[PDB]
Amino acid sequence: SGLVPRRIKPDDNWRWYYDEEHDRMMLDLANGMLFRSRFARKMLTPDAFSPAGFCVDDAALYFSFEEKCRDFNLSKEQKAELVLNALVAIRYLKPQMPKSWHFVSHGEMWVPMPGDAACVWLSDTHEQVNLLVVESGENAALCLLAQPCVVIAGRAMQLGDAIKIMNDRLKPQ
Repeated sequence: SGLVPRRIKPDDNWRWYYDEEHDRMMLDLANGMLFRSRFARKMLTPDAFSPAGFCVDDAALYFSFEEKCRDFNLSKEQKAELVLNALVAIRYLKPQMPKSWHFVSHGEMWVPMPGDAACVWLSDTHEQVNLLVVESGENAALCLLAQPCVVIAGRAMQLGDAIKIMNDRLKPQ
């Protein structure tokens, strides 16, 4: 969905809010720009529905992920959009169900860390898919799509969409 209208530096007037109309978690960038995340009400914890200030912790996350994504094959709007979706996922996303079936297994499990660039390959086409790890567990990592788009299991996904993936399916880029 992205940044509306086509800068971006966190300040104390940044504010998280859920938007009943677009049914999307959002961020007010306090300068006329608004961010519309990928995440609708059905995907958000109850913290999401009371507005909040972007805090130092949120700022640290923004700056860390922004450095992590600086070298991706993505426009600047796309990089900001992926990083901001990452902050929304970390902060407000309900825990997701681990996926694996549609992905090539590598036998052992690589353990990703937050910020890592990661890849899966689809079982049929062996098409490489680029991902941003946003949080990691002992067996699976919550990831966002770090490409403009991809089709998996016939469903379409866009840049910033969330998917949890078993670690044995994941490799570093």
